[PDB]
Amino acid sequence: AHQYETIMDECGHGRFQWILFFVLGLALMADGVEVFVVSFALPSAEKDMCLSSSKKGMLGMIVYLGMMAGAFILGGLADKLGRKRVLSMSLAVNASFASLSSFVQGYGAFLFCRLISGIGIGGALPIVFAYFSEFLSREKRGEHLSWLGIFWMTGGLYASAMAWSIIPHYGWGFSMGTNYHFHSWRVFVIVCALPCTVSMVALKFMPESPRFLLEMGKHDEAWMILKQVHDTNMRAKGIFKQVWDNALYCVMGPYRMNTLILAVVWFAMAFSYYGLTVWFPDMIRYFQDEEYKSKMKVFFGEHVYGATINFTMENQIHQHGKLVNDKFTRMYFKHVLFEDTFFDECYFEDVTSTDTYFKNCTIESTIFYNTDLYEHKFINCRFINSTFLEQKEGCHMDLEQDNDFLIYLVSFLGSLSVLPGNIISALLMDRIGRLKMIGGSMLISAVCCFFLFFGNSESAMIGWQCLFCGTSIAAWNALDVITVELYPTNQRATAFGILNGLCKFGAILGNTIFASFVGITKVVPILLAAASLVGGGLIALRLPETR
Amino acid sequence: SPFVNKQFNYKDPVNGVDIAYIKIPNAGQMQPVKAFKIHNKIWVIPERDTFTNPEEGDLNPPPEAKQVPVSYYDSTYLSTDNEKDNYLKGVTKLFERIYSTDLGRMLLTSIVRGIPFWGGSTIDTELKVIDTNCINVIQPDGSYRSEELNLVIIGPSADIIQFECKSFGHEVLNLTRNGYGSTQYIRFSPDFTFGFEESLEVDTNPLLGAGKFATDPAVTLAHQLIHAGHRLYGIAINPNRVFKVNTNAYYEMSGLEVSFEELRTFGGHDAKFIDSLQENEFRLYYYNKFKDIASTLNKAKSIVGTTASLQYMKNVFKEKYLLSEDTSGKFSVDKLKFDKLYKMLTEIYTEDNFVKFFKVLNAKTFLNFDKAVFKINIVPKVNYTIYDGFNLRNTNLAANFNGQNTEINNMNFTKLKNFTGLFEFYKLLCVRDLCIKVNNWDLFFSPSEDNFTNDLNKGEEITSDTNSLDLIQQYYLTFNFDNEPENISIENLSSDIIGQLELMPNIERFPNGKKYELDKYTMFHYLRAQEFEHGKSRIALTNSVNEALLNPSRVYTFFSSDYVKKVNKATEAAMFLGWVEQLVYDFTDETSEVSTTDKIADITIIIPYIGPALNIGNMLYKDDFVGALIFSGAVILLEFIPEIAIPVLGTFALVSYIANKVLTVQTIDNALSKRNEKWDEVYKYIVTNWLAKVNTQIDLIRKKMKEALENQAEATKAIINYQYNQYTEEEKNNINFNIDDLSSKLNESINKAMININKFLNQCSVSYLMNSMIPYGVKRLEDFDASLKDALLKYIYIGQVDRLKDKVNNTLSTDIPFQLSKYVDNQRLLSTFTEYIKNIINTSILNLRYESNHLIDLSRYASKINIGSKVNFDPIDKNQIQLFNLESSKIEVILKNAIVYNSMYENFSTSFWIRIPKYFNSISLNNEYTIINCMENNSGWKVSLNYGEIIWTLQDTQEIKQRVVFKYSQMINISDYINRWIFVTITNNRLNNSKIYINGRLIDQKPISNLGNIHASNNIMFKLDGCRDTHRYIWIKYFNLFDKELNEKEIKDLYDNQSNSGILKDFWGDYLQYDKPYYMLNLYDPNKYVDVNNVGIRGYMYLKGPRGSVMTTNIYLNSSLYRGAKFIIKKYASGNKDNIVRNNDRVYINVVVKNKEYRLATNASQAGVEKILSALEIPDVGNLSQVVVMKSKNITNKCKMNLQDNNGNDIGFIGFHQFNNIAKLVASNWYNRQLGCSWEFIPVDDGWGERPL
Ligand SMILES: *[C@@H]1O[C@H](CO[C@H]2O[C@@H](C)[C@@H](O)[C@@H](O)[C@@H]2O)[C@@H](O)[C@H](O)[C@H]1NC(C)=O
Ligand SMILES: *[C@@H]1O[C@H](CO)[C@@H](O)[C@H](O)[C@H]1NC(C)=O
Repeated sequence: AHQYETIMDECGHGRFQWILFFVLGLALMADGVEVFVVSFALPSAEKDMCLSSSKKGMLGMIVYLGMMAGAFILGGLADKLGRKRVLSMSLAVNASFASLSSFVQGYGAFLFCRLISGIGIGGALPIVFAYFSEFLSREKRGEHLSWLGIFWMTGGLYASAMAWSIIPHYGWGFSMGTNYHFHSWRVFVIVCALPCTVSMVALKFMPESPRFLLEMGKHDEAWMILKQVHDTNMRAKGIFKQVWDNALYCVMGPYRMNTLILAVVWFAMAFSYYGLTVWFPDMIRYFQDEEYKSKMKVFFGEHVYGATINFTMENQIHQHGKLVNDKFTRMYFKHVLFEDTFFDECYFEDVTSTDTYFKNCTIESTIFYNTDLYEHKFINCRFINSTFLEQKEGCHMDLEQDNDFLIYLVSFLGSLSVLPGNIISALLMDRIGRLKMIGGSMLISAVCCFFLFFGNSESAMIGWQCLFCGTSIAAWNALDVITVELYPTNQRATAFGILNGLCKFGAILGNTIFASFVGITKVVPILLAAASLVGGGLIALRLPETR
Repeated sequence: SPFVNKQFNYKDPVNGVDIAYIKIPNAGQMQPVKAFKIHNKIWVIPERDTFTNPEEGDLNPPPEAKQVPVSYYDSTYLSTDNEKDNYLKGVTKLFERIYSTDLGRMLLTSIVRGIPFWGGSTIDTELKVIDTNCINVIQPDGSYRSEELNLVIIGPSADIIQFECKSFGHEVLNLTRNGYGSTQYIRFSPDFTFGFEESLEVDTNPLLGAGKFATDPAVTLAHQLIHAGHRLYGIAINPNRVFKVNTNAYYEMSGLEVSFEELRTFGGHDAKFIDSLQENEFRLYYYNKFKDIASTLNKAKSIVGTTASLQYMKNVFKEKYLLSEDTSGKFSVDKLKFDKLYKMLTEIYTEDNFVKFFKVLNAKTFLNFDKAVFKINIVPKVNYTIYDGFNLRNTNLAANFNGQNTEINNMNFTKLKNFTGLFEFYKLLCVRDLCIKVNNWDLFFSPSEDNFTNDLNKGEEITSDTNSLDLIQQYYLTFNFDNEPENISIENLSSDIIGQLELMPNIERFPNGKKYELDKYTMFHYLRAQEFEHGKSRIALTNSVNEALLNPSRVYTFFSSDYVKKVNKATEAAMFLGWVEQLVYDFTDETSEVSTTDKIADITIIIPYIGPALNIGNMLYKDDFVGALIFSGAVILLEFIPEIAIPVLGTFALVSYIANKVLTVQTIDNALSKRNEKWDEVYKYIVTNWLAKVNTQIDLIRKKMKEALENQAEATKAIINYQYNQYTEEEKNNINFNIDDLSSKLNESINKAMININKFLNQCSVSYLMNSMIPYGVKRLEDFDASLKDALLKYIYIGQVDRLKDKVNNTLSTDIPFQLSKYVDNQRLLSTFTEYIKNIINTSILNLRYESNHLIDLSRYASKINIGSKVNFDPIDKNQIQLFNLESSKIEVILKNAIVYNSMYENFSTSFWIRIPKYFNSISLNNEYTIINCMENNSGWKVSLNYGEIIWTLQDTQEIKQRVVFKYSQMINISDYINRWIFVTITNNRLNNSKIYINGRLIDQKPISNLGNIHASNNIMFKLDGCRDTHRYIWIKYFNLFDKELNEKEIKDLYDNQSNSGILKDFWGDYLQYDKPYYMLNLYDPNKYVDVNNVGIRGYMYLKGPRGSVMTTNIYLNSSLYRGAKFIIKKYASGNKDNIVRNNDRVYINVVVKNKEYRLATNASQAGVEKILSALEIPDVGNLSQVVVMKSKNITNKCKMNLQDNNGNDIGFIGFHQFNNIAKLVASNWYNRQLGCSWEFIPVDDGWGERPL
């Protein structure tokens, strides 16, 4: 290892390592866009476009579970088979099955295709980090690796920035009765497979891992790749049994305490971070919803005679109303409720309704012509001498006021806020170290979390999200470096893969628990996240030194 | 072998065996008269009968003329040798003509065989000839030889053409009615023949002209021979048994005596005038007489007065009377042989049978009186052949009985002046003056009620054993010949045979010239208003009888005002020929007119002019006559209403045998058989009553119609002739007109009208028989059946009870059908009866229909049709009745109490069309209200309604109830039973099941056999009772009730008939109408409506949906119908003034867009078979195909429109083609090659409740 380290040191840093860094940051971008499309696209896809206001389901999340298997199947296998071949196969299957998911009719097939795409991509991050760790100089190892991390975050940003441009309309998932148009989700799925496609184009030129190749044998090929790297830098400057036993050799053996501590830290961070990142948009939506619900107008004992309604009335409830000889023509019903109201010869024409619901109403001598007030909008209502003529086909919503654009804009800001906080960790990890950074960042993020109870506003919430995300990126970078630097080259891919699988497991746990505790309490998830961060940042000190 | 052998001439010698001087019995002393024997026991005396009757000693006409329609008096007749020889040849030829016929051969053989009985001995054990039943032929040597004979033919008495059969009576014995028999002297003359007029022959020879037919003398001689045959066996009815009539009223014959003997002799139609009870009485009386004479023959053992042995005489009388000895010299009668002999002598030997065998014309009934006296010549063969008679073969007289027509065969009959003046026996009628005398022989024949008697009321006890030319031919084979009583030597009697004729009852002279004062113009007044005197002055037609009777030179006429205006106009010669042709054209037009209204029951052909023709019912308007006819049936034709009353039929007393197994089954079988016999006997009695009292008036009205038509034709001819007579000679020769052709064509027109009049009158007579006479007997018969059924069922109460109970229940549950073919033999009437039976509606029991601004029961079973003041009738079609939920919006039907029997409603059917509006208020749920009720004392049947349900309920006294329901839902997109006409029919059979069919398809059925006593009711209540909804109402029409269960075929036929396929119908089932806006619905795609697109050439019309929804929660949910562009139908070529459209009408179609009308047109030159329809502004180009022919029949398939080109080429059926995405409307010829071509018109209705936004 000494001679290989010396020749790698003599090779230095130049054109080749930068080109490889770009073609690997492409794969990290793919991982980021996968996390986005699983945590903020599918959960908003299962929404009901018809309901101008809807909740949030997590059916698609299961793909996260698939990522788990990938991170252990395509993550541990590479250490026994190869790093370029495994990454090539993984990203190839991800791209191919994403493209197949683009041309899919029905939600079930699309979700299955997304699940297998997650299977393919979940084994990309360990392989890319292990790949790039066997190419850069030993002294200048913390910096460049740290730089790679930013690509990951950039991925989410890009995946967010384009999303609100293409699909700012929820409910596109649970709807197959629509025409061949409305395929904005189709083109979005097509274009989200761009970074992986460019990475697949690029990886044909990059060579295999020299250290791994030397480990297997054929030292002449290792010498050839070392000579090629040196020449490029000069010109610029002028078996599953074996893999399971290998995984066990990473846990219940000489590497026992280190892997346990690393798993604990990875679970804690991937719990708190992947919980809060989805909690914040949900909390901002709940704040807006509460502000809406405050301005609810209660109406009691009305007698509306001979009135023609032409405008839009929203957020009202009527009780014991007696609407006699009214007329609703070319108007919008928004979040308005009717109870115990007695209609009389009213006329409904070109009325478009959203979340309105009639209850216990006596409707007499009316005409419902050219409307979308279907049967399901009437609950325990008695018609009298009434009629139901032509009825607008399909429900209609004012999508202008029904765009969750914020949920993507908020995610964009959250992913952007880490860019200043990543550079101050890139050109610092060679000075403070690799264990003080992770603990300090974890504890500082915990302190920032304990300040969130104070804040209650849109500006306050977005500010706290930006602060937490900014101080919770150095932790991730130091974690990547400390988890790639410990294990030897014969176990690095496997251990990184199992840790990434545990990270995805924590992502599932957080993105379920935090997103479920909305509207019930605020101190419970915040206290839980602060406890997780404090525990992680207190345990991460008890790690072997690497410097 | 000829009858009379070796023709006798006249002047052959006095030989003594075949031609000799004879001395017939007489009161005093008579000079011997030359008489010639023509056969065994048959003599002819060619001399006037001035011997037998001492009163008839003169040949001059009496001062007081007889009550006779036609009679000729003469004094020089049969006084010359040539006359006597001609008389002899005529008599012999007529005898041979009768003998040739098989029936005539039997008659002559029976007359020759039947010698009078020898009962002249006071002592009971001897046989002696009657001294008055024999003649004395004096031999040329000088002495006489007394001989026994049977028949004598003598020339007539003073009355030349009065033929009668006289007999010589006895002091104590009635020889002609106690079976002994006596010689018969017939007063017959062949040179003279009565002449009649027949008006019921056109059915075979429409080319025949007037009537005036001459009676064949052979038939008259046969009638006299039949009389002699009856009197020779002593079975003639007593003369005092006479068919009595009524004479008090003004419309009745003053006097017409007709004995039962004449009725028996006439036979055929006439013989039915005597009921079966009197026939039974006569048969029993004559059977007892035959038994008495048989016993008298048995007792006697000695004979005095003749040489011949007694045993030969006993054999002769045995073969005459068909007695049955039993090898011990004990003569006795047997019921079978005497029944056969009596039937032969009474029914086989009749004038009608002789007419049928001879194939000649005769008056079918004695009412068709004789009119003229015709002198005829019989001896020459060129005028009367032996085999055919006047209808000589291979000549113009062979066909259509032209040999008996005096106006064709003029040379054979010479008309004579009869001595009974036309107005000698008359009745003087007038109103409160203008008094007219009407001949007695031109009045109605009204028999009294005494002549009809019944034994129906008397009961009957049942024990173990209680029981056509081919027929004539069978009798002919069975008859016995070759045995004719040989001539017997009789010891000569005294020179003068003392004897007086059979005493006749005195006939009182009926009063003459009775004056009647009335308050109305009778039919005789109208008939005598149309007559005229053929005077010199001009005769003008007029329409006012009050002036026609007053003014001799003006004749009443019942034709239109145009005709009387025309015939009164003075026309030059230049227009005379055209005038005559126009006149004959108007004659044909007026006489051949008929009545369209046919909803009547088998009175389909109603002749209107009959009303003003006779003042029928005392209205002088043809429209009024038709209205009264439809309102009152055939009663108005009858001058007097017959009174028919059937007594309560007797009960059947059943005897029970102790411990017997076969005899009881025999008693049950006998009971059922006697039930059938009782049904047949009551039917026969009713038929006899109807024939005697009803058909005669119809026949008289028919004859009077013929007379009135003849009078009108003669008046027109006289006017034409008088106008012709006025011209100058050059005008007559240049403009030639002849009378014979005009008379012939007018007669042919009269015959053409007479056919229709005959058909109408036959239909009226049969309708009256089956409407107002049969039910009064059917009620009695079925009440008797119900009474007998309980007795039979109690009687069954060994080991065979189930089969017997089933047999009796099934036998007595139904009824024996009435077939007229078993009681009358008139083809013309039987055909109309079969037509009556053919239609099912004619046999209905209740037939409520709206006719002539009156709701009436066309079946004539209902007494009172009471109508409430709040019952609506649809103005367009008044049959549809609308009933509301008010106490006063009801209809009541009260049936006649004497027609309704207790055991009705056991097997019966009901049918009606009902329209039920949609149920709106929630109160209607679970609410049953009766709409038709026939229950009294909580028992009967009722039709009720409920929310989407039609219920039929049958309930008995024991509170048991059986319901059959038809349920239709209201929550459907399109309903065929909501606010649409539905034809509900219900058939109940007490034995098996009660079923309900909707629209001619079986819907439900349930057993009703468990029910007990469903006691019948009398009132029917059309009223909504118990309905809690306040605005509820129904439409009901075409109600009908039937007295028998209806099978599926009859139900489907009723549905087809009552549907009225000739008229297109809208969605609800009403009548489609002109100038009314209907919404369009397509049956192929009922979920989309028709809409327009840019009216003009470049636009079109398509179909877009969905229609929508009209809902009321928990009540109904139906797709809206008042959608789309409304179609209206503007007339184009319909000549009918009403706005009702009919099949194959040609119409224009307008579509309304923005309350503006656009014609529905297209251009047919565009490529492809499809021709897309368009809407164009009414001032469009007429070159575009727009005329639409509407059709509703292919079997009926909804309402279809067929676009036609302006040149008559068929563009094709309207419909829709999916021309690209938009489903346009097209006139396609593919639809002409038989869906999508069937449409429904939905008009705005107040029963649907949808608001047309
Ligand atoms: C439904 O309403 C029923 C009647 O309430 C009527 O009161 C009138 C004043 C007017 O407000 C109408 O519109 C109302 O419908 C009441 O009897 C029922 O209990 C109500 N049912 C329930 C469960 O709310
Ligand atoms: C309000 O009603 C008036 C009266 O019909 C109409 O002119 C106006 O356009 C309506 N308002 C709107 C926004 O359409």
